[PDB]
Amino acid sequence: LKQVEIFTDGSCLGNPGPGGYGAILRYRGREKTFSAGYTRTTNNRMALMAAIVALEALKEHCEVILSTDSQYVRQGITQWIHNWKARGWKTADKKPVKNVDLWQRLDAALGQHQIKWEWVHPENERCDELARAAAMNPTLEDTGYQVE
Repeated sequence: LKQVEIFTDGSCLGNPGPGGYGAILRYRGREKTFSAGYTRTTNNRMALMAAIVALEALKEHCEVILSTDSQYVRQGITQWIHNWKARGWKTADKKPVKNVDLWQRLDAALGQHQIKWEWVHPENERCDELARAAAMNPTLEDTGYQVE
């Protein structure tokens, strides 16, 4: 299957506050760029978005090496995402899980490809800049964010 590399990064001026994401999809040379800024969001939601958008842009089952420094994403993937699904997406108290709208989208995207996560670079530097640039020029509302 096609081999591709994805780089991502989220950024937020507050918690919550204006934020943005930056992601890069690379296929043997070619490179696709993604970024958007939201008026009020969190670094966590932006970190997920960056991964979600790049992955959903894929049009076939791919072998993906996904790089992200978000420890929030790292946890969900290596720990929470498993339990959540085995409970109809609910916390330990049968209560809804935060950012379920994004975690579900990320979970769906993961089921589409064979993902190898790199929890760690010149490539990620651009994403950081795209994300910061988006956070400084928000153009959309992050409806999925539940205030406070």
